Amino acid sequence: CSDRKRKILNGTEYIRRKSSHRGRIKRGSQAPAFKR
Amino acid sequence: PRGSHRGGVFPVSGLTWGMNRPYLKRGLYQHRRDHIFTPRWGTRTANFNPSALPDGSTRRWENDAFKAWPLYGLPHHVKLYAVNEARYLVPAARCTAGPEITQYILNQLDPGGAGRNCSGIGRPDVRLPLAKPAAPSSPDVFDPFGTPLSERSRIKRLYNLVCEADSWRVKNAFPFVDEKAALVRDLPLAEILYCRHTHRLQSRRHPFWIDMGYKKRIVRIPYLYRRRVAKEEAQEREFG
Amino acid sequence: ISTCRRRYFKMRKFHKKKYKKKLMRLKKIPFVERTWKTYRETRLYRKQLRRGLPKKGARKLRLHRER
Amino acid sequence: STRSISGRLFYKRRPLQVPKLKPPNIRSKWLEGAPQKKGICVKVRVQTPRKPNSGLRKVARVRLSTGRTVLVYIPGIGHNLNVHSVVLVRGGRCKDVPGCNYKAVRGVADLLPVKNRERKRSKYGVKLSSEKKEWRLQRWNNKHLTIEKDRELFNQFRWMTWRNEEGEMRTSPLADDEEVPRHTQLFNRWYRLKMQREG
RNA sequence: CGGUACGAAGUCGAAACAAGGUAGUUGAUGGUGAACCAGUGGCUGAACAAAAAA
RNA sequence: AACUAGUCUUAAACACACCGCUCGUCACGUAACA
RNA sequence: UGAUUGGUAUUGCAUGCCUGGUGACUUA
RNA sequence: UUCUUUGCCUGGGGGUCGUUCCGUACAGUUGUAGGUAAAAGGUAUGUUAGAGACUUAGACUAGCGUUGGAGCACAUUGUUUCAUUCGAUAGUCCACGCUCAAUCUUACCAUACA
RNA sequence: UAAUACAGGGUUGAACUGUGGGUUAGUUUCAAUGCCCAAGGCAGAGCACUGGAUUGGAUACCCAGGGAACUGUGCUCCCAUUAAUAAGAAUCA
RNA sequence: AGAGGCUUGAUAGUACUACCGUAAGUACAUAAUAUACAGUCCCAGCAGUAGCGGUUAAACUAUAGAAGAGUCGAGUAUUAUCCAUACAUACCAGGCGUAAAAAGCGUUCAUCCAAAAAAU
RNA sequence: UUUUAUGAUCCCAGGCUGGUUUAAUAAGUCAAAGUUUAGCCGGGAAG
RNA sequence: GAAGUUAUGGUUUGAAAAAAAAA
RNA sequence: GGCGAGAAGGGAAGUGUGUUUCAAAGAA
Repeated sequence: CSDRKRKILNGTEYIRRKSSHRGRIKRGSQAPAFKR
Repeated sequence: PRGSHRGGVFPVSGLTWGMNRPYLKRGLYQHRRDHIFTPRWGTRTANFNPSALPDGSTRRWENDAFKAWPLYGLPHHVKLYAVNEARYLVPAARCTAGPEITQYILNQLDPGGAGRNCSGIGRPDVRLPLAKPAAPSSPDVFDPFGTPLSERSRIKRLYNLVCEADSWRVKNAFPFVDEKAALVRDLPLAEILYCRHTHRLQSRRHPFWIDMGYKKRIVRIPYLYRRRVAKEEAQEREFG
Repeated sequence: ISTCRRRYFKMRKFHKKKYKKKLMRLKKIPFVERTWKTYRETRLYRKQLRRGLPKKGARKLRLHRER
Repeated sequence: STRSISGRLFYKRRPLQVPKLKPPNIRSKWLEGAPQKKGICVKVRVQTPRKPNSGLRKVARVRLSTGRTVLVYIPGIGHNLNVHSVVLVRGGRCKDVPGCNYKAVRGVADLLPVKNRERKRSKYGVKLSSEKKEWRLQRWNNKHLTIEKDRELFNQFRWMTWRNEEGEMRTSPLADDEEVPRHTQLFNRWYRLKMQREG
C-alpha cells in the first residue's frame, strides 16, 4: 500500500491497469467483472 | 582484535585532552602511571647527601608505607577490642531466658563446638570480667580441688575487624566570595579511574613494545627537556 | 497525506494522463528497437572459496535452508 | 508483539513481513561481489560537483570486464588516463559527483601513482623512496645539547674522575669554551650499534 | 517513439501556500503553449458571514 | 469610511521571515529503461 | 613668533569612534 | 505494555506464448536501471495576511499659514570643457559634508622643479 | 420524511431454546459521479463552443446563448469509496 | 629507530575469559609537543552522513614541520563478503488517528482461537 | 472416478548431515538458520 | 530394511486429468 | 594360477537427497 498507493497516486496504475470502471482513456475490460 | 583502534581513542586515566589539558591529543597513554593510583610502600632518597659520611641519612619512609606495612596487636587495638567485646557480648550477657537460648545466642555470636576453635567465653571453666563477681560454676556441688579457670581467647572475627579498621581510618579568612563556583562540586571520570583499577582498559599492546617505549623515553625525554631549556637560555642570553 | 504533498502526485498523474491523451488520436503503432549480472543474481551464490564446487550446495547458495 | 504470528500460516506469512531496506553496500553492485574489476575507459572528462561545492572533479566512464559502463572518480592530483585505457576499479563513493560510486586504484594498470606524494602513500601506490629510506636511518644520529646544568654538575662531580674518548684524564673543570663531553658508553648508542652491526 | 532522472540557469507567464487575490484537492471527463480552466459528484487536507421568544 | 503606530484574535507550505516560499511548458547537455 | 616620519589612492561588505530612521526601557 | 482473528507497511521516489482462453484477447503486474540524505507529523515563538476586531494614541477634520502658478538664491540633474574634483541618492540625497570657495581653502586640470 | 402496499432492522416483554461463536477466500449481493450502452428529449440549469466586456495577453474568473451529462432490476466499483481511527473479549456503579 | 603501515578537524569508552580499589617501570634521570609554522585559495583538492577550501586552513599538500604526536606492530592499510553491532529480519524484539499502513459497507467456506485451560 | 488455495496441473535453480573452545551472571547442549580433514548416498554397456 | 520429516527464490499469470459426447 | 584395484566419482534425483525414531539369527 505504501509503494502500491504511491504508484496509484503517481498514476502508473491509471495507465497500465485495466478498469471495469472504463473511462475514455483507461483500458477497458472485455470479460465479466468480479472482485479479485 | 588486531590493527590500530578504529574509532574514539580516550585516555585510560579518564583525563580530558585539549590545549590546556593534561593531554594534548587523543590517546590511551597507558604508560603514564602518574595519572593512576600507585601507593608508595617503599622508601625514598634524595639527589644529594649533605653529610660527609654516607650514613644513608637521606633515605626515609614514605607516608603510604605506614599503611602498606602495618603492625597489629597495638595497645589501641587491644583497647578497642576490649570495648567492642563488652558491647558485642551485651546480648548474651543480658539474656534471661534460659541456658538453651543463652548457648544459642553465644554460638551465633561466636561459632564453636567439637572440632572448632572458639573463645570459650560461655564455658563454665573459663574466666570472664564480670562486674558483679559470682561463683564460677549450690554449696553441695563445687570443685573440691583448686582448678583455676582458664583464660578466654579472643573472638577472631571481631579482632580482625578491629585490626583492619586502620586501613579505613582517614586522616579569620580573607572575605573573598566566589561567584563562579559550583553548588554540588562535580564527579568526572578521572576521579573514578584513578583508583578503581578494574574499570580501566586492558592493553592489547605487546609487552615487548611497552618495554621498548620505556627504553626510548629514558633516552629521549632529557633531550626534549634540554631543547626547551636551551631555547629559553638562548633567548635570555640574546636579551642580555 | 497533506495537501502540499498531494500536489506532486497530482502533477505527475496529470502529466501521465495528458501525454497518453496526446497519443490517443494516432492509429499506427510506433516501432521501438547483457554480459553483466544483476545484484539479485549475484546475491544468489557465495564466492568464498569452499572445497571445490562453485555453486553446487546449500552452503554455497543463499536459499532458505530447511533447518 | 506476538500479533504477527497469529493463525496456522504464521511460519510462511511472518517471514515475508520484514524490513526491506537496501543492502548495506548496494552502492557498488556492479562489481558483482568482487573486490575490484578491470575496465576500459570509454570517456575521460571533468565534471562539476553538486552545489554548494565548486570546482572540477576528474571522472571517467569505464566499461567494466562485465560489460557494464559505470562512472569512476580519479582520486589524487593529476592523471594520464585517456580513452582506451585499462584501469582497476574498486568500490568507493564520491559524494560530490552525481551517481559516482566507484574509484580507480592508483599504480595499477595504466593509472600511474600520484606524484610528489609522501603521506597516505599506500592509498595512492607510492613506494618508499631511497632518499626516504636513507633519511629514516640518518635521522636518529642523536644531537648533543646542554643547558648549563650539565656544566654545573660536571664541574661539581664528574671532572674529578673523567676519561676522554682516547682514555685521557681531565686535570681541570670545564672552561667557558668547552662543551660538556658526551658519555662514551651511552651517547648515540642505538645509531652506533646499527652502524657497527652493518659494518 | 512517447515518457523518466541528473547539471544549468535562460524565455514565457504566476498555478499553490493569507479569503494567495476565482478555496483547495479528488473520481472519470471536455478544452487549452505552459502552469491550468469549465461542468458534475465527492471530501476538508477551506474560508467569509452567522438567530434569544413568539 | 478609509491610513500609521501599536495591542488582540485567527491562518500559514513564510523563519535570510511576502523584496518570502513556489508551479510548469519551451530551450539546454549527461544518462537509464523502453 | 617653539612645524614636520608620504598618499583627500581603493576597500564603510574589515573595523573603532561618531551619526540618521524604526523599536523598545513597567516592580514593587 | 491483557487476550483472539483477518487486511496492510518497511526512508523518499522513478521507470517498467502463462493460456488444446475468444489473442490488439483472458489472466496478471509495488518491487531489478537511473537519482537520493533527506523527507515528512506536531508546539513554541516571530513575520506576513488584496483576514478580522479594538484603544481613539497619532492621522484626518477644524483653525493659522505653505508649497505646485511668476522672479531671484542654494543644491541637484542634463549639457559642455584639459578639468568644471569628490561623496550624499525613498522615507534617512538635493541652502546635505561644505556653520559661507575672488586669493588660499583645492582634494580637479595645464605648465615646469624635486 | 402524509396516507396506502410489500418487506427489514432496532427497542420492550412472555415463551421457547441450551456454547448453537468471534474472525473470515478458490465466495459474491449491494454501492456517488463520470465514461460505454439504452432510453427519452426540450420545466430548470448547464461542458465544448459562439460573442459582450477586463487584461500587454488571456484559450478564465464577469454577462447572454448553449444539441455534452441530470431519473435505467445494464455495463458497472476508479476514488479525499460512504457513521469516523477493522471486528470480538476484559477492565468501570 | 632495535620497523613499518595507518591516523595526526569534531564524533564512537576504545569491550568482555583469572584477578574484580588489597598495588609500585614508586622515587631520581624527567619534562613536553602541533587549533606553532610553511605552500594553495570555492582553485588544486579532501572527506563517512554532516561538511572543509572565498588569498592568515588544528579539515587540502608538506614530518629535517623536530630525536614531533596517537595506536598496532612483522606488520599494516584499502576494497570485497555477512545472520553487515538494536539500518533489532522485530518470537525475545517494530508499526497502521495526525508521520508507511484497516480492504467501500457486508454474507459465508477452510483454517485459527474461545467457552469443561493441564489430565483423561 | 482421482488430485486441488494445507498450493493440484505444471517451468528454471540448487545432494543432505556433523565439528568439542566459545569472555558478558548471554547458559548445563552456542540457542530459528553461517564450518573445515569427516558421515550417508550418487545407473548400465566388449554383443 | 521400515516410519515421520514446514519447502525457498525467479512477481506470477487455478483448476488438471479420467469418464461422457462428437464425428 | 590366486587375491585386491572407481586419479577415491558431485555426471541422475524436490517432495528427492539426507536426517530423526526404530528393526534386522544361524545350527530352523
